[PDB]
Amino acid sequence: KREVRLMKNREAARECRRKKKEYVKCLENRVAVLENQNKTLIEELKALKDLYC
Amino acid sequence: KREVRLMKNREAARECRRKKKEYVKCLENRVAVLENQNKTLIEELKALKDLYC
Amino acid sequence: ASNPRKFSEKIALQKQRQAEETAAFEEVMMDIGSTRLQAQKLR
Amino acid sequence: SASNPRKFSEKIALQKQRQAEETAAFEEVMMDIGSTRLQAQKLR
DNA sequence: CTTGGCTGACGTCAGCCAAG
DNA sequence: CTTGGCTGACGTCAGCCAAG
Repeated sequence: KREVRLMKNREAARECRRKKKEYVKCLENRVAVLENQNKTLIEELKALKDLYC
Repeated sequence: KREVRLMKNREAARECRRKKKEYVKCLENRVAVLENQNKTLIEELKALKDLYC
Repeated sequence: ASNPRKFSEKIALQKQRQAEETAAFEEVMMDIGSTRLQAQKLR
Repeated sequence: SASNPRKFSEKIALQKQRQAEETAAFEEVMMDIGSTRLQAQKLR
């Protein structure tokens, strides 16, 4: 019973660390994308002010 | 040295995990901020769209 | 819901929100020229 | 590995730095937005 | 009211790499 | 050439909680 419980959790721990790794990489990727969109919207809004001023 | 090495390593492991936890919360926080910033810039750009036809 | 427990649910939420913004972001940028032409119409 | 450090402390400090920059510029474009809406009155 | 499935947190081993 | 400081990845223990 012990050997079974250990093997199941040991195998279920690897998939847990994998999902966390992917989740962190997801946040980093989403930060980079939102950063670029932020820079573009700022640059254009600043240009849209110049367009009418 | 092993009894000292293990103690130093397991103590430098807690702080390592603590910094990662702080780093993830940092990413999640930064994501939320970039979310509100981008959404604000989008609406403001749409405001100048309606205002200037 | 807003703060899931499973990592799979967290990833799904982040990709959902990212898709919505990108869809909205690529709409604002899509027809900027239409607004840029309005100025030439006003000047 | 310059923009992508190894130490988490360096990573956190980097994200803090960028967040400060992004917010600083954002608090500028949205600040004097009122002066732009006043220029609109001249047209109509 | 239990359970099984995930996750948080732990300690240990192994490897990278600036600092010696 | 070492070493010490950090981190990746492993397995194990304990606890939370929607699913029963």
